[PDB]
Amino acid sequence: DFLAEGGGVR
Amino acid sequence: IVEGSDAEIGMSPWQVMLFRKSPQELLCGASLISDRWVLTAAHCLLYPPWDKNFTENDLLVRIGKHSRTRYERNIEKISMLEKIYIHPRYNWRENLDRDIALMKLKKPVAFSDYIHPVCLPDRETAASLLQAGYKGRVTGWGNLKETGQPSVLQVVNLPIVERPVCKDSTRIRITDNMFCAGYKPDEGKRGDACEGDAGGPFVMKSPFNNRWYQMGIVSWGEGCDRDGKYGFYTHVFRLKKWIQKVIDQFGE
Amino acid sequence: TFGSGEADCGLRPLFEKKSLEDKTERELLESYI
Repeated sequence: DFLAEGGGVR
Repeated sequence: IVEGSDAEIGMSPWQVMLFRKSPQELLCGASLISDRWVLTAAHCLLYPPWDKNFTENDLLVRIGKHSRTRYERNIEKISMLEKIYIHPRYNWRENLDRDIALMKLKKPVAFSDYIHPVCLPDRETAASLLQAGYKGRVTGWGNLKETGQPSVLQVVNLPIVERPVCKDSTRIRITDNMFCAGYKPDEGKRGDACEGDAGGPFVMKSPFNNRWYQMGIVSWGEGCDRDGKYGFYTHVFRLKKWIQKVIDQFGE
Repeated sequence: TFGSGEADCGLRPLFEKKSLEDKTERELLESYI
């Protein structure tokens, strides 16, 4: 989890 | 871009803008590698968590621009998409590895003083230039801060970061297909790519031939211009076999 | 196309071609020593 671990797609 | 400055006309001739047909919106950036192939991030075209999933139809690429906004009359060229190609192994749920996609222009673009293509690196240039400390060029029309958009294309030069540091800044599972750049906390110089930037290029200029090579694709990060944090980019070199596969499969 | 690209890729009409440079390419060169 990109999101869960704070992932900020650009 | 955050902490960067106004581009210079014709300074980034491969800078391509991925544009939304309706709602007419800018959605990302990309680069020109031939007269009919454009490189961008897969997540620009398909990113579920956003219910993103466009077709070569909802879109347009705008080529040769400076203004984020003005219709640059004899200067820009509007192009349509023939096929869009997302990496068979692009992972959006987990770490964004292989965040890459090619797009074939329905028609080849005509080079000009504002339109011309960037080079993709060969084995050797990759080793040469991809070294902690060496600087890169990231251009975008993206946010001016984490949390607006510039009036003009922005540019920011930043240095590649060391693997371990990259890995130490984030909880995400960094893979062999990405790289990180931006200043370190102790270095007191800033700048970073921000939202509206992915697809856009990370370029470096070889001291051997004086050509610009595209070393990464603006991909992702936590925040923007954050101390202790690093902008992440797709390793163009690393994924070349595929760029090459799909190209001499579906065009040229 | 690809693999060290185009043919003339990398040489910008308004800069390397007319042997002039931008406001900050040198910062790159200096980053590489």
